[PDB]
Amino acid sequence: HLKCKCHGLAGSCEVKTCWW
Amino acid sequence: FSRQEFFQQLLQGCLLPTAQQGLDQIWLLLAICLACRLLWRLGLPSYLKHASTVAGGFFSLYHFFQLHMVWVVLLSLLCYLVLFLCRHSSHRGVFLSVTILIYLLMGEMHMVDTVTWHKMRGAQMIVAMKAVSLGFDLDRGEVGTVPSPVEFMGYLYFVGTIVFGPWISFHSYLQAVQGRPLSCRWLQKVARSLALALLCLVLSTCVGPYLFPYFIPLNARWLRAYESAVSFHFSNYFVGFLSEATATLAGAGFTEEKDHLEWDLTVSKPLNVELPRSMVEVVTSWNLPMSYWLNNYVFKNALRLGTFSAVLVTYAASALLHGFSFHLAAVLLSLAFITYVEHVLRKRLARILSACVLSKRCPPDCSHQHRLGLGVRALNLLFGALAIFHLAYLGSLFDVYGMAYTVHKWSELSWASHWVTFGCWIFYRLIG
Amino acid sequence: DIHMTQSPASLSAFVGETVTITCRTSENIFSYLAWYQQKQGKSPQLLVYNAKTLTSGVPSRFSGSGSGTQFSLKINSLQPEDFGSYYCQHHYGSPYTFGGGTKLEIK
Amino acid sequence: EIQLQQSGAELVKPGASVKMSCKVSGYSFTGYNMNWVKQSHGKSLEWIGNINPYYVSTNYNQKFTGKATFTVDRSSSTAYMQLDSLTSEDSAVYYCARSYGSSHTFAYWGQGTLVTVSS
Ligand SMILES: [Zn+2]
Repeated sequence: HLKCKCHGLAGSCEVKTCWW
Repeated sequence: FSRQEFFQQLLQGCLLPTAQQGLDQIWLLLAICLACRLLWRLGLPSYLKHASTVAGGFFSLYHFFQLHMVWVVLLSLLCYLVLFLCRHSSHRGVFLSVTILIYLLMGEMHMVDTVTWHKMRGAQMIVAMKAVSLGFDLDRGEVGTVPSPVEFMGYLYFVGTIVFGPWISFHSYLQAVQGRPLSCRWLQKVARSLALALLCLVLSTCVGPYLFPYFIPLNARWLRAYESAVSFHFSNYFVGFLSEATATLAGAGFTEEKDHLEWDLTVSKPLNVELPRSMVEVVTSWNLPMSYWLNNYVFKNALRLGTFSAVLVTYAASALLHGFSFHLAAVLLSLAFITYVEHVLRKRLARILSACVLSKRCPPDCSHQHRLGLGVRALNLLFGALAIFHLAYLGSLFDVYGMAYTVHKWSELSWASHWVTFGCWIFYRLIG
Repeated sequence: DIHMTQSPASLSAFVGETVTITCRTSENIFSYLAWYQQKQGKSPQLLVYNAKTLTSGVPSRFSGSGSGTQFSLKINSLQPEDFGSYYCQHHYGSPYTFGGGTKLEIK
Repeated sequence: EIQLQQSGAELVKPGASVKMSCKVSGYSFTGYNMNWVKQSHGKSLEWIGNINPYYVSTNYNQKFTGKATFTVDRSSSTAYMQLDSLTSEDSAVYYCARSYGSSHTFAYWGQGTLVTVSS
């Protein structure tokens, strides 16, 4: 399927990289 | 979903999309940082440089946070209003701190949606840290005069450290405005930090959550805990390396001493948090500028109330900088208790045994009897395993928010970390 | 730290003449440089701060200028109460260092 | 009409200790830093340090660390400075100087406490 992980400063979604 | 079936598509369908998305989302921030660096070399007036970085910060905040950047803009305007109204006082630190606290509290009291606040937590945390640090620097006497409007704004909106970048002191930003030659050491540091950021990103997103079944033939409630912990740790290392990449690309993050210029801004230390010696070392090496800010300002201000209350209010301010949200204050208070009990137990054992089992490696002048041997190395390995256990337990919350979710996670992990901390505290009570 | 080279170390003039004192800095201080005036025996007195901004009480004959690493203080129409010692002092950041001093004497 | 009334002269033997006082009067004592400035006999001024009277947090010059200690007494609103292990080179005049609000220039000075060490 698809899962989105979001990266950021101490836990935030400033940048997210989804993949299959 | 066989291991070979996972690996046949791993390379392409994971390593290429995530790296491409990272590049596609950070390329404009990097371009604006480089443009400000090159523009701060022509020798324009200072206020032109501050206006340039204000415009760059506006554009970066708009690019990342589409239109909700009005909250960061109002936070900056409010911080400047409070700094100007109390510019002649000696309380600047506490005034700016109470203002920041009231702002974050009124925000979390449904002033803005939960998703956008979770999105802008980092930007608002950096702006708050910068404003409070400038207030306390003016108070203590480490910054001479209060900055003009454009200097204060160009400080809060520094295009290098606005979105991801770490907290930098006002004088570090001023030295950045001065600018240094574009040597080969600078480009080496920027390129190496970008390479490590991309490596840690792809690790956190591809290899972290899928290492114990596939990368290791080993495999569970603790294997998944370690997987999630390592994935979150490497996501944070990616963020740290990218933040220092942008802060070195914009010009900041150098230490000029004895006319020797070393671009040596370090944000995180992956080898000290993954293979730890003690939880104090983990908290120190997790985020180095944030640890410096917390330690210096909060701890030095509140040490007058005893070391335990000092570290407790340090972690309280750390949880408040993020805005009060569960799974981020419970974790931080558990960290407070864990590091306190661990450092205390290490000191007690190093006293009763005169060995080198302190929470930090002993300086060469210590009168400890066991500088080396097997007991000291075995006990250090035991405490490192306990630190890894605590880290995995705490990071299990990031499986790949709701208080019920946290209680569920820790209950299915059987609360073992808090039991271990309480047992270590009872052991310290019985020894001393 | 920051070193404040100030010249001349001594200066002689008349009543009503025009004089100028320079305070060159070993680093960039963004126009953070104050000018004091210590008379013979008394404690100093702040005249100019931020290198341009006079204080409340100092006459209009004093006027600071300059920015970067080369600052100047121009005193026009020297009155008999303008003769003393002038120490430039940066307020960029701790530690604060004063200049060498300029003994302004009559002649 | 701010007036930073300061203590009298002093004449001590080497290696002893002195504790100057700068009794402030004219403003809220805990609202402005208290810079301490040392001036030799006809030489340039030197900045020793400053103590923030609101929360007692000193900031020493690296040269004068260990040689100077700032203590305040906000009950009577006087700031103190102590000199430890005086050498023959510390025969100078020491001023207390209030920081000019926003900037850290020294708007209001005391009058000086002539410290001389000999036998
Ligand atoms: Zn040791």
